[PDB]
Amino acid sequence: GSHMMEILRGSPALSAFRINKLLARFQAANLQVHNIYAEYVHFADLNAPLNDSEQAQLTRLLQYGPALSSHTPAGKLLLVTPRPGTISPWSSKATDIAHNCGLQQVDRLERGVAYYIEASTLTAEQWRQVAAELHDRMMETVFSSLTDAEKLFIHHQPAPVSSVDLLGEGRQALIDANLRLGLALAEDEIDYLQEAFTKLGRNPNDIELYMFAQANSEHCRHKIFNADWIIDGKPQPKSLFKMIKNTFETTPDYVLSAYKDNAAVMEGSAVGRYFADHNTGRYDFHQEPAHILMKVETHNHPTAISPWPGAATGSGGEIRDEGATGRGAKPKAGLVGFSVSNLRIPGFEQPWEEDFGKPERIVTALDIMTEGPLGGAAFNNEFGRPALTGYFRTYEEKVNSHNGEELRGYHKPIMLAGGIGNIRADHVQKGEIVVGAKLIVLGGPAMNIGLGGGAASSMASGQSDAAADFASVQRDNPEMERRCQEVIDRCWQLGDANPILFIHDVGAGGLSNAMPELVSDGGRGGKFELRDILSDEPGMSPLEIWCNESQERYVLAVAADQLPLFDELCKRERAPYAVIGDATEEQHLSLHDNHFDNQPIDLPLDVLLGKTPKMTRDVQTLKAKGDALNRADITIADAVKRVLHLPTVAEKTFLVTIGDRTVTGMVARDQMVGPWQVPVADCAVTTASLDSYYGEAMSIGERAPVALLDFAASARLAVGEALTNIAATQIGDIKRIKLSANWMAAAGHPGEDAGLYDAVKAVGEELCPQLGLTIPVGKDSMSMKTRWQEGNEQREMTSPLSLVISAFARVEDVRHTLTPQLSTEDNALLLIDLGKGHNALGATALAQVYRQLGDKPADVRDVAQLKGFYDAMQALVAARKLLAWHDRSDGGLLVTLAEMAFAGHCGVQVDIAALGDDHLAALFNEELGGVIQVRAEDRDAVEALLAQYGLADCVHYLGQALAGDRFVITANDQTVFSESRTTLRVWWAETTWQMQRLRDNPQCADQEHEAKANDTDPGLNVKLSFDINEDIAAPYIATGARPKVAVLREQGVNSHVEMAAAFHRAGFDAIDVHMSDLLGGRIGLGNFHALVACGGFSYGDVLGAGEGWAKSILFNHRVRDEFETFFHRPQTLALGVCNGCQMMSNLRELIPGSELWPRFVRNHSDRFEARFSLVEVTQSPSLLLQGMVGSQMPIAVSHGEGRVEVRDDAHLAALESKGLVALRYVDNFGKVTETYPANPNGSPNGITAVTTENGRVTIMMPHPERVFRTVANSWHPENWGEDSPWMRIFRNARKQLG
Ligand SMILES: Nc1ncnc2c1ncn2[C@@H]1O[C@H](COP(=O)(O)OP(=O)(O)O)[C@@H](O)[C@H]1O
Ligand SMILES: NC(=O)CC[C@H](N)C(=O)O
Ligand SMILES: [Mg+2]
Ligand SMILES: [Mg+2]
Ligand SMILES: [Mg+2]
Repeated sequence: GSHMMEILRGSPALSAFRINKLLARFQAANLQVHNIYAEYVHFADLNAPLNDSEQAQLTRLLQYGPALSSHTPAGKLLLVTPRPGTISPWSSKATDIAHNCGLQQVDRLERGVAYYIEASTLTAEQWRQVAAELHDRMMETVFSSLTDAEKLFIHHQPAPVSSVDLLGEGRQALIDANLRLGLALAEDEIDYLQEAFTKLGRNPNDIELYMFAQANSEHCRHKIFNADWIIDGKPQPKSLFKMIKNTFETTPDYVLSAYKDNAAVMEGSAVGRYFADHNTGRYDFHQEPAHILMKVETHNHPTAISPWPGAATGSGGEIRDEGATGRGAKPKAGLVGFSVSNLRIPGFEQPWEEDFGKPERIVTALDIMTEGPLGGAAFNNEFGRPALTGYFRTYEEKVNSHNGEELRGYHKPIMLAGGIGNIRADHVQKGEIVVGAKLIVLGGPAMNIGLGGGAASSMASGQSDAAADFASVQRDNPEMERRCQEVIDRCWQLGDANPILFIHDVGAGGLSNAMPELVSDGGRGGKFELRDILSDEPGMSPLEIWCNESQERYVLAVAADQLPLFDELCKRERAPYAVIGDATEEQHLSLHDNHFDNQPIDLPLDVLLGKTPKMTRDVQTLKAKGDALNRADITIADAVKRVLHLPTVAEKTFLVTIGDRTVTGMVARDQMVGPWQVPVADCAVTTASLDSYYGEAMSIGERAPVALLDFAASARLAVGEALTNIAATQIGDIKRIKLSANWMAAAGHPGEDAGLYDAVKAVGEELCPQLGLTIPVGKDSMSMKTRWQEGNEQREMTSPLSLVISAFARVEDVRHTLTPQLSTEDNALLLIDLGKGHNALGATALAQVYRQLGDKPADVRDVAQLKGFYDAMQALVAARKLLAWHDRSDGGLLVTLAEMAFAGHCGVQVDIAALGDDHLAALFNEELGGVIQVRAEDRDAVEALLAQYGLADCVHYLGQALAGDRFVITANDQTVFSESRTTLRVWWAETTWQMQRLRDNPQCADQEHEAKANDTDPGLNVKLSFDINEDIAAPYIATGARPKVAVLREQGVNSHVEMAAAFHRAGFDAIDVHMSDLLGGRIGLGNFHALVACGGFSYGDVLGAGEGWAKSILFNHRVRDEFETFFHRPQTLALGVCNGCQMMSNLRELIPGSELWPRFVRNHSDRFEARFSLVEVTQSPSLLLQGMVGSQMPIAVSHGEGRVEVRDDAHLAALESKGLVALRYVDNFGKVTETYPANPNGSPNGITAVTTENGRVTIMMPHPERVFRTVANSWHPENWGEDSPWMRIFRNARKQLG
């Protein structure tokens, strides 16, 4: 009923560098702005009053963030808020916090930014340009009063169903509805619906038509992939889908599920799966097969409109598909892909770049590469999966391709998200759905988001309208999805008692696709009640309820008798759920509305799900002639410089360190390699469990520009490069490697349809069967083109046919993986040239950087040799004969060699006289293959091994890696190219420099860049004060007496399992203690002598990282007392890591000896930092760091709010003089530092761990529990065994308890 809104003023919102960025942009647009100041403002919509104690609680909940200096407001107020009718994810999370702090009076919290602008003239026109700079027009609105925020909370009554009057108007009623609702129905679909509803004798409701329209969109139905074809006048025998399935028919080996779920599954390894038992709450290893699931998809349309949520929800949706595999499974690691047009970075424009214009209503390529990666990472970080491999291509050029001179590019981008997960053997096959099964929606209360995303993603970009653009603006709440994943995990961890009978993602078409798909897959019908669906928008129509594409939702069926167990599981995780229907024997779909007393849907399923006829595509081959590369302005030296400046080639740190690479404690090989943490790893590798060296690998291959000359060569190169990227990982049989094939095309663009067919046939009927590669999963995105008016003229930007191949494989031993990090021991560099001397230059980075396409591209030259290459590499890996590997891809041999020299921080001396007279072609061709490094004494044996696989004539001794800074390429006695390695490495870094500079704190960006120019940097290096191998806990463990540790987690924590496992190894019984367990009386801290607060994103860090977790404790007097009691005991030990460190810092008042502790706030860079950082252990009372003082070693860092902040210099000095600092960032020279990224977060005096006066409580931002295994350390000394130095923390805890 009646509500009231409270306004609570917040903290200053913008740091000085962001304030200056705005002032410079106003200056640059001739807007005389003299000053700008911004404060956060909070809006609390209340359903009943707060007493003084409750109000002070709310005020305290709304104190967070860096303590920037406050100003009295002056000048003109512009308030930026979410647009009315939308609810921010901030609101969802901040409101949860208020509820878990016992403020049930809060209906909703929302936040805005109040800007105060002091300006000169400014016409009201100039005031609109000011407002335009301060907000995102796709998600936010600008208001002139704080009281205008009342508009965000308006109560709306439910809108009724609308019927479409077929009986009273005939077919015209359907034609009109088609246009009005944007159904995009073909004529034969209108005929089908006309007849269906004629036969039923009643008018269709809007909801029924909309549901049908989204289900029959290209995006949902895959008509092109199921079409018959005629090509150059000849009917073809197979659909594209069937050509793909041919690879499964040929190679079924190791596959457990293909084309039957939203993920493929393959065999894994029998290992210890580590999780907490349902009955005891104790973490234990369960020895069993951990099979491997895989999936890759895209989110291309929405990302062109709103890239952050487009990227974020692309990850989100893919992660739902993984979790919804079989009867429930567990996402493990991600991959990420982007293809965009030229960046045209201001002040850093490159010579191949020309501005060709774009639609007004899509964003730029730069804006996609700025906001998009941050959204994808935001999801992966908050959900808690590491992101370990990826690609990033730029391409935008006017080229003479298959359809003559045209603009080819990515104005509509590729935004790709994928991953692998683990699954139990008895959960791979979907279960049957019993009649009477309860049909549940797990996850977030819905809103009117993304409505018609199925149809909207089935058409070209540009030339839209405002309403369809708003409907392309997605919304992500990763913490909601983590809560759901926890429920799914509890389910599958019940084994034979998993109550999930069937589960599926909620994606395109929303419930309208997902619920009918679910009952249909079980051979049932369903009857549903509209008003049982959770809603955050009471105004929605039945059509909006049923069809919206709100995020973080799953559908599942459970037996009625398992509902009480399901409800327990949900409530413990705080995962919202609703029973919304029942499965029926009758194959009918009914949706009832208790509010309006009527029946929005009443359809037989065969009517609803029936199909118009199959498509037939009758198309013609076009083939580009292609022109020899004009080398007039090309020199080797200039080409080097340009190629290292192509983003596709250039260093990718901007995309890498924004995303967590260590969550789970199972990451063995991330993108960053070696002591200088250079992002060149060719594939990702994870361990299968926390107790095994078996694992999983991921790689990507893609080569779209090649499809501008040769469709089939492009698809063969994508598969070949996926293989050459994975090949130095210990796999064995090539049939263990499984592919996802993701096809992006502008279907209908001249030449592309035939090209697509040819390319699918090239890999599905030919190459993959001949190699023994299965493609058990895949997807397609068939409208990769953008049209707009540029002056008086029509313009179009069409993508090349763009196949992205992801490769997945069970790994036999993760320890044996090679990287590009050159050794300088005596060595030989050998090139494996799978190009057989073809040395093609067409559609290379070289061609692109001189604005050309060239003549003939690379291609798979010899299938047997490609297989022999793989098998030879597997032989060399297993026999431990390789020091290094790096494959050849974008940028050619030149770039492979350069990148190895960068990773090894060394030089090379190579001769290319054997690779042909054309040195430009030898160095810049992008033929398959790469460079191995071997010990000099092994050269002859390695060459004989290669020869056994038929490769002798492709193998060429190049030379050696050498200490120092010289990169030298000779041919006989001539120097072909010679340059400082450091100069080349800096050039190769300039793209990430400029991206980080424009996106992050430019001071940090500059510091990181400039460090790369100092060749004397020794890289990460270790000094140990103790014996890493000495298990000081062993005598305790040998008694069999295992003390408990409370492994504490809140909603949104994601780092608890590996924390449990670290303590386990040290001899503890690790107990899963959720904050709901404490609030419910199921666990009491009095039964524990040790507690650990784990990492993650509790409440999505809304209201300050760790703050909602801590304030939930403080505001419940019972739980508050419990924690105080624990910390005031004389012998108890507690550890807070990352989110747990932040939480415990906010609980100071309960912890003795903590009065000098700092706060932890937004990093100085203004960016999430996923780093492998060097720290030193400093002298303090900390009992957990005993024996380790003076040690220096690297550790996993993964945080956005890790900066120590003190009240004033007095506080810093007091802390330091008390001697409570326990860890500090050091640079690679070993000195305490504040320079970035050696110190990733800007903490004064490098501080990143503190302890209490008694030593019994220690808090730290880095993650020792992610790196307690040597194998999980991105770089480490070669002589280490199983345990890293960090294992000593947990062993210290065990010894301390006695
Ligand atoms: N979009 C991205 N997100 C995350 N990591 C990425 C991304 N693009 C590239 N990377 C990573 O950066 C490194 C270099 O990428 P790239 O040069 O494209 O690989 P390659 O040439 O071996 O195919 C790799 O470790 C790759 O996984
Ligand atoms: N991994 C973590 O615990 C991170 C803590 C918090 N979400 C941050 O980013 O600062
Ligand atoms: Mg590369
Ligand atoms: Mg590579
Ligand atoms: Mg690549």
